[PDB]
Amino acid sequence: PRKLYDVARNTGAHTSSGLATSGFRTAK
Amino acid sequence: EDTLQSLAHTKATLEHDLAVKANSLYIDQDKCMSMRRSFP
Amino acid sequence: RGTLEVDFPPPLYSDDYLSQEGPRWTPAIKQATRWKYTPMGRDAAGQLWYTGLTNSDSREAWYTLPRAPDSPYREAYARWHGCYGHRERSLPSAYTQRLRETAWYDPIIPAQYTDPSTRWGSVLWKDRPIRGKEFAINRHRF
Amino acid sequence: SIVTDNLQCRERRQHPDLVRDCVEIELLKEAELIRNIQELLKRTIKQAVS
Amino acid sequence: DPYCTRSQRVSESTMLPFVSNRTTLFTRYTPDD
Amino acid sequence: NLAFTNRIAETADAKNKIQTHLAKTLQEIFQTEMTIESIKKAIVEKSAF
Amino acid sequence: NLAFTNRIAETADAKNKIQTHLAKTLQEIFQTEMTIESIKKAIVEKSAF
Amino acid sequence: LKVAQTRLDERTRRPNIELCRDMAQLRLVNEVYEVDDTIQTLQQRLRDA
Amino acid sequence: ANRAAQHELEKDLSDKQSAYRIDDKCHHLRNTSDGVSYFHGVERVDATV
Repeated sequence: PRKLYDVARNTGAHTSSGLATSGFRTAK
Repeated sequence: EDTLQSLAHTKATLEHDLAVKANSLYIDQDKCMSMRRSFP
Repeated sequence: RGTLEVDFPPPLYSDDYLSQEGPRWTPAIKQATRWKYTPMGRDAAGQLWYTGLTNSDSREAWYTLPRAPDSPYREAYARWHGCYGHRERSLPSAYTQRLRETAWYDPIIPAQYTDPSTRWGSVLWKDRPIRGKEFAINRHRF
Repeated sequence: SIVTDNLQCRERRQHPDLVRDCVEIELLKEAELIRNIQELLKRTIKQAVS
Repeated sequence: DPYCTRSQRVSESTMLPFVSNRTTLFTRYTPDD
Repeated sequence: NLAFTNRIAETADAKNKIQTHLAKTLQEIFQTEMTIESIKKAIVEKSAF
Repeated sequence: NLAFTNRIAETADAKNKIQTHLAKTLQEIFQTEMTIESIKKAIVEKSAF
Repeated sequence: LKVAQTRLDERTRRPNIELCRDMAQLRLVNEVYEVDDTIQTLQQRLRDA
Repeated sequence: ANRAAQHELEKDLSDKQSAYRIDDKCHHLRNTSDGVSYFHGVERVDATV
């Protein structure tokens, strides 16, 4: 559940990183 | 006139909400469960 | 004053100033190169890559006509920019500079030299009715 | 004009530093504040000519 | 361990960049929100 | 599969409620338009008096 | 006076159409002068082959 | 003015990167101000008549 | 990597399809249509990225 905890760090209603659970990621 | 423009704003809000929930149902029911029906 | 009779539908347009909010996130601009880290494996290497607008056959003329297989030329942005320039040349330049990124454009949305009215022209020629005296319509443009 | 030029020059950053940090937040806030002030000024000048 | 890293493991793993070309930062939401 | 069934049921309920509210809003808008037209005709008759 | 007014309007519009036709023909002769040289360029490359 | 207003604002719910300042937005806000100025001039002519 | 780059292209296709729906419903709207109403103040806002 490592990625589950990693997404749950940013799971609130705010500007989250590129942390897409499969695939690529935002450059910023 | 004031009440008419407030009602028109709520109409636009509910129409966009209708579109987004219809697409969410379309994904979750049609394109995602075909694989769970298949099960290779 | 006396009794008034009013018959016209619409209101005066500008009223009720509101504390407007703003756009979220940085504007995007075309970059000349980017960076990619492509195989998701233990074998992996990050390389930069030419976005195609720098190395390009940017000038299409009679001398550059035959073209080449290895030449970095993109057909998609070429056709789109051809029709987009065709569209863009019809618009005046004072509105076209709002499509430029850096905000050099005027804070006034209508252009001054196009507009026949005067921007904040304090004078309005107004005429009263007095018996036996002419009512002159449109005294601005004699 | 100065603020939007700042935005394009800072946004063309190299990849291990393209971040959303304290500089971007106050730059966006400054741009919105400028647009708000020069929206208020038109209302003031129209009231003056009336 | 050689098999403790595979493509199916570091394809999942998150500290590595694997970046795309988009710069917009999407937001996530909570069900009670 | 269980979690998918629960999620599909919840969002289908939300879409049905949204469609009912949209129909009510459209009927409200139409009869508000008839109301404001009636006000306009009344103002014209008072002007004649 | 009316006879002169309508005759001036008609002959002025004829002159304006002649203006636009001359502009288009000058653009056309420029374009075909630009394309007459690529034939000679092609002939030189074919001589090399 | 009604038609131009609806044309303007239903391009506000657009997706993320597609929310571009196209020439349509500039042309539509110029339309809104132009038809506004026409409305005030016709109102003043109504009062004078 | 092939499948991830696919998914990026599919997301771009989804955004362009939503933009096509919104702008086509804009463009084929007409005067004397049914869904037109006043909306004061959207020409004041411009939140584009």
